[PDB]
Amino acid sequence: AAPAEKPDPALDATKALPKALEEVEFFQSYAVRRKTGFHLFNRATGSPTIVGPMFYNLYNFVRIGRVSKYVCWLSLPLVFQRMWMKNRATGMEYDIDLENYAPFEAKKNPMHGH
Amino acid sequence: EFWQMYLACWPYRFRNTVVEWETCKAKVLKGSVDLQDIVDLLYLLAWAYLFWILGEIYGRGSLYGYRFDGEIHRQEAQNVILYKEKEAQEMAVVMEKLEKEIQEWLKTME
Amino acid sequence: KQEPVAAITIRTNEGEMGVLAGHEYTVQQLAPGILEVEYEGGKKDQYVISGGFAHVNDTGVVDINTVEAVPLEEIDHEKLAKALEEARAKSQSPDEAVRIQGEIALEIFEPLEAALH
Amino acid sequence: SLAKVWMYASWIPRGIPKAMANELSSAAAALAHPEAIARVAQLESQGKNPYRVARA
Amino acid sequence: AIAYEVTVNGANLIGAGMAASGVGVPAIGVAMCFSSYMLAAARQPNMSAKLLPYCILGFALSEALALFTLLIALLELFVFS
Amino acid sequence: AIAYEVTVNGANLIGAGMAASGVGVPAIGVAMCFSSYMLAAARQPNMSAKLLPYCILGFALSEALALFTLLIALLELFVFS
Amino acid sequence: AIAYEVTVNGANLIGAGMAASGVGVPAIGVAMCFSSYMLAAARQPNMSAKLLPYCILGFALSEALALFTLLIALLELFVFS
Amino acid sequence: AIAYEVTVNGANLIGAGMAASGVGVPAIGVAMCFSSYMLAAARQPNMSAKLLPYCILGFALSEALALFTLLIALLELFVFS
Amino acid sequence: AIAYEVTVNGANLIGAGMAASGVGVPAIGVAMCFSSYMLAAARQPNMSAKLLPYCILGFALSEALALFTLLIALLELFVFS
Amino acid sequence: AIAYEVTVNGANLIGAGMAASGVGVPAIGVAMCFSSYMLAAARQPNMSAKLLPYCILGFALSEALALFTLLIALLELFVFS
Amino acid sequence: AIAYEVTVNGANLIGAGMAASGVGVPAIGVAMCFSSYMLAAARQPNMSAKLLPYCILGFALSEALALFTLLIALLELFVFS
Amino acid sequence: AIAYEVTVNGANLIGAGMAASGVGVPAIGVAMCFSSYMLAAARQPNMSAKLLPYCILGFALSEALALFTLLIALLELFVFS
Amino acid sequence: AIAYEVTVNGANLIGAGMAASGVGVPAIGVAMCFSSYMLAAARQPNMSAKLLPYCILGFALSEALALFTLLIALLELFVFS
Amino acid sequence: AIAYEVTVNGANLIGAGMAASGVGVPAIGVAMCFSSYMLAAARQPNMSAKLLPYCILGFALSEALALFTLLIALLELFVFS
Amino acid sequence: MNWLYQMIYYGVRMWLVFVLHSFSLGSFGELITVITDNNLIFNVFYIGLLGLGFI
Ligand SMILES: COCCOCCOCCOc1ccc(C(C)(C)CC(C)(C)C)cc1
Ligand SMILES: COCCOCCOCCOc1ccc(C(C)(C)CC(C)(C)C)cc1
Ligand SMILES: COCCOCCOCCOc1ccc(C(C)(C)CC(C)(C)C)cc1
Ligand SMILES: COCCOCCOCCOc1ccc(C(C)(C)CC(C)(C)C)cc1
Ligand SMILES: COCCOCCOCCOc1ccc(C(C)(C)CC(C)(C)C)cc1
Repeated sequence: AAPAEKPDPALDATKALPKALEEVEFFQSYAVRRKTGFHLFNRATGSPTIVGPMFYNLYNFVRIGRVSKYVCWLSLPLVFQRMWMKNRATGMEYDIDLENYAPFEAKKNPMHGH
Repeated sequence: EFWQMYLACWPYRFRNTVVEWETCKAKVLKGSVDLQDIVDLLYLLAWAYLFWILGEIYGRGSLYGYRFDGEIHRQEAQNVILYKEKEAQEMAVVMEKLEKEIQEWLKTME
Repeated sequence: KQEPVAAITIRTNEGEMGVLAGHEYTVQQLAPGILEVEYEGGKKDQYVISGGFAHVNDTGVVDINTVEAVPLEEIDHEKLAKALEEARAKSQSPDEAVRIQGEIALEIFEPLEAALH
Repeated sequence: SLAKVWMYASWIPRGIPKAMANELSSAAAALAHPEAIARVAQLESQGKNPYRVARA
Repeated sequence: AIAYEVTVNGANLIGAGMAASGVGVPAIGVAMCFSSYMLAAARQPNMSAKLLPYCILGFALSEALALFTLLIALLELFVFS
Repeated sequence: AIAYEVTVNGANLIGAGMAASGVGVPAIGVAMCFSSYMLAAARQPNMSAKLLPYCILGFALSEALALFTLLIALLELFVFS
Repeated sequence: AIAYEVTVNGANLIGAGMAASGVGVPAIGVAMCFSSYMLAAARQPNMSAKLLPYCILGFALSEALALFTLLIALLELFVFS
Repeated sequence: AIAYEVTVNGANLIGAGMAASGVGVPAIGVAMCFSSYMLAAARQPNMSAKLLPYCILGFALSEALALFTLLIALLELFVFS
Repeated sequence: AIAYEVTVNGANLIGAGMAASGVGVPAIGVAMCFSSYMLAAARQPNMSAKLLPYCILGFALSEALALFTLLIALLELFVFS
Repeated sequence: AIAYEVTVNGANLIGAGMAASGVGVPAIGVAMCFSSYMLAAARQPNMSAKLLPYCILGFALSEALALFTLLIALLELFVFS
Repeated sequence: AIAYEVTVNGANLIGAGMAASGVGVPAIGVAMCFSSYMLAAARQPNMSAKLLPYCILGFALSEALALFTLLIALLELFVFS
Repeated sequence: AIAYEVTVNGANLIGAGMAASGVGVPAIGVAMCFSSYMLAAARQPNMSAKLLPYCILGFALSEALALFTLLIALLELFVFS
Repeated sequence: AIAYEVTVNGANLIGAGMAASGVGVPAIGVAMCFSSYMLAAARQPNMSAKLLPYCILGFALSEALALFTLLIALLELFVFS
Repeated sequence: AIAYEVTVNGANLIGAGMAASGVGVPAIGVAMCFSSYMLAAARQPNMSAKLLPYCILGFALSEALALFTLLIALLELFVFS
Repeated sequence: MNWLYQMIYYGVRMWLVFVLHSFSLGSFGELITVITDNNLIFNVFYIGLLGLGFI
């Protein structure tokens, strides 16, 4: 009942967005690159892409990593494994009798339950 | 040393793809195409034919040849033609029978 | 001083407004530009202004206070023309003290350049 | 014009691999040693193909 | 194929409601027109005499569309079987 | 072709709900009229007396459209079988 | 042609929900009136007394249509079979 | 599978109300245009003559879609069996 | 003509989703009243006390229609078979 | 299980009603687009010359959407059985 | 007359979809309230705290109506046989 | 009397679309919050930090009902047979 | 229980109008983007060049959702039997 | 009692139209964000850089709900028989 | 009692948010992969190996 509290500056919000912009500026500072060896495929209009000019920053951070740059790529061969096996499976020849007796994940199969 | 140079050479290659393409276009239109250019283009077409075969192998999914081709698979179209002919032949008879039955029931009751 | 007037047209930040007898009571900024006054005799009189505030009473009494008021007749496009590129050079010259001055001089010259033409 | 028609027709073909190309170019500019990049620029000023030189 | 013709007498009276659902939408246009005339006259009473025809115009056109919708619902019943 | 007359007695009452759904749309304009007349009278009290007939007129015309929809709903039942 | 008469009893309770869907559509135009009264009182509190007769009038008669929409669905059930 | 062609004559009439509900949707844009012209006139009486050509234009083209929406439902009945 | 009575038991529930669809459309009218109260207080802070009596009244009676719209859907199910 | 293929010829027309209900929606964006040019010209007559391309561009696309919906409705009947 | 009772088990779900379509309409009233709070605070920062109770009161009994509709749609399935 | 139980499997996938029509109706209210935050910061940039909580607060709530509307249609298919 | 599979060929064409109805809703957003850009330019002519990029962005991309709303109806007929 | 299961294959598509019809409602919320950014920069050009992140954020969120609605329509057809 | 109600409401809300957003995102991913597997001209890292992942 009527405590008469003065304003506390610690409860204000005048540093969160500046700090976030400081972090983002620290991020974008590592995107600075030299002119030598520079190449970027622009769009057909000649205008730049979106993701294109922000690959150097990501790979400059990958440069500074220690373990992820030597581990996180080992899941990438698995993508080509799928690319190959999918194409093998798009046209795989199978037995008609076995397909009619044991269709995979087909509906109204009483052996499954429904 | 080679890994560093192999990486560093990628920008040069991607930059000179368009450059070499434009000169090739200019040389074909202008007609100023010489023996060395012809040899390089023939080497290019050989490698392209090889990678075309390789892409066929990758896209088929089989290393030997296509699948679901052959007279065993082509005959199913003629089998379907005959099956549809038989099915329509029987369906016309059944529909005529049912229509006669319905016309009987209607002209008897209605 | 309290002259009978049929209608008056004003320039504002929101845009351009028209004022008639018994207009709704309103007060707002005047944007630095020109002003048009139409008397009951069908005539017209135009005045360059520098901002100010216009108060319109419901009874039909308009009080306008400005920092300057000069007719269009007392300004020439000739002398105005030279100041245009001066304002543009001030706007393009990167300097916080001069860029704003270029912008403001251009802000006042553009209605004048459009009104004389 | 016909150039604009060709542009808007070949946009979608031309733009499929542009991402990986820019990715590899930037990753090369980042991860490769700048001495190697300078040597590449040197050979390109000398009219040579630095990829063939490296393999050789 | 076999040809079965059906005549649904119930559909005589459904579409009347389906049209009746839309009869109320032009009323908002009506009130929008009158609201515009009111706020415009309050902004400039002198212009009221000039906007009165427009007001009468903008109502009637909106009102006419409602009438056409309403007419369909009444034409659906007392002539059709 | 074959001919089936069907009489759907249940459709005597399905359209009434759609009409009733149409009865509530005009209220947006009903209130929009008074909502205009209020603001007008605030921005100019003196013109509040001269905009009064327009407010009554606008309300009545919006409400008449609502009434016609409602009239269909009552006529849909107590005469139809 | 043949005459098949059907009496759909479920439609008696379907149209209850159909008219029920339109009972809340007025409510926006019900609270719109008091919203306008608030904005007008904020504009000119001295006018607040002169406006509330033209508020309750626009309020209740916007509410009234909802009643006409609600009564139907309640009369639809306790008498009809 | 057996093939039964059916011709539903009731559907000749249902669509009429469904388009009739769509005849009122342009009616709000009608007053949106007339209100635009009114408020622009109160903004500047002197420009009233130069915006009138865009009033009758801005109505009639919006009214044109209201005509075609009304045209179908009237074409739906007196020619279709 | 032969009398085929049908009692559709599924129809007990379809209307409940329609009334439930109409329980939402009052909510915008409800929040409109408090939105008006907020902007009215930001227009006149000290007036916030004398507007709150005219703020709950528009709150309940807009909420009240939702209740009745909500009432039917609950009265449609727990008593009807 | 048994397999009855049916071809409903009445359903040739029901879709045309819904399409005709959707032909009137873009009229709102039409009037909003001409209205914006009106008000923007009232606020700045001198700029009216270079806003006309923007106005016709917006109206033409909005009208195209209406036209495409209408085209579906008219293609649904005069070719399909 | 002969009595054919039917129990349509598909009708367990149609109403649930309709009520689900109705669950979204209060969402615009929520952001209406909060947008009003924002513009009131930007108009007058010192009134930021006095309208915060109304910022919470506007959401609570507005989201509740969305929940009653949502409560029906989920009550429509997991209890009715 | 007679009793025919029927299990309509099409209503499994009809109600999915009927709920899917309503998933977008919150989005127009969702964007209202960020539009309000924009214009409020345009009136007072210094207050943009104190209103940003109410901006995030205004999104996740308004977005939530859309998600709840999306739940039923996804609850309708991947569990019911 | 017995199982009657049915193939309703009319549903090939019914849905065409159902999707078609939603093709004109985006038009209001599309025209809204220009109705914004006009007023913004009337507020600040000099900033017209920096808003034009974000004036065609939303223009074509709201039409993109309209395109996918239209692409279904065109994918509904000329491929399905 | 007797038990007739029915599998309506036509229902594979009737919902797809409704799901497609709901894709265009968020487009107004989509353009509402760019319109807000336009008017914000039109009142304060210097703040244009600090509000552009909010602008991109809002476009994606409004667009996502339309995009979420689209998933049902595309999921309704290419897998279900 | 409203404390219990609000706790249950927001717990259910968080569960629904996580589940539905994950499911929808995975579904869009699977449809895109089906389109690209059926059109191998597009079965390429078309946005980029790290760009899409970072985003
Ligand atoms: C749009 O997003 C706005 C949300 O705002 C989040 C505010 O919180 C920001 C916290 O970010 C940090 C992180 C680390 C740090 C420091 C630099 C102090 C970390 C330290 C202790 C390692 C030096 C400071 C701020
Ligand atoms: C923890 O949160 C910090 C994460 O912040 C990530 C921000 O991501 C955006 C960074 O991506 C970019 C975008 C643009 C650019 C450069 C392309 C600014 C434009 C330039 C270099 C041409 C001026 C660089 C990186
Ligand atoms: C396996 O390799 C087989 C190579 O076959 C080469 C076939 O020869 C083609 C040569 O064609 C030309 C074309 C033009 C010319 C000109 C006239 C332009 C003269 C030149 C090349 C000396 C400038 C000469 C030869
Ligand atoms: C612009 O041209 C670029 C290259 O295009 C050359 C196209 O050549 C056509 C090749 O066609 C085929 C297809 C299949 C084969 C078979 C299956 C016989 C090859 C095999 C047995 C090695 C798999 C051979 C040639
Ligand atoms: C604390 O919570 C209060 C408990 O609530 C009790 C539930 O409501 C009472 C329901 O009890 C019934 C059940 C059936 C009936 C019948 C079937 C007799 C009603 C009828 C014939 C109208 C359908 C009447 C009342």
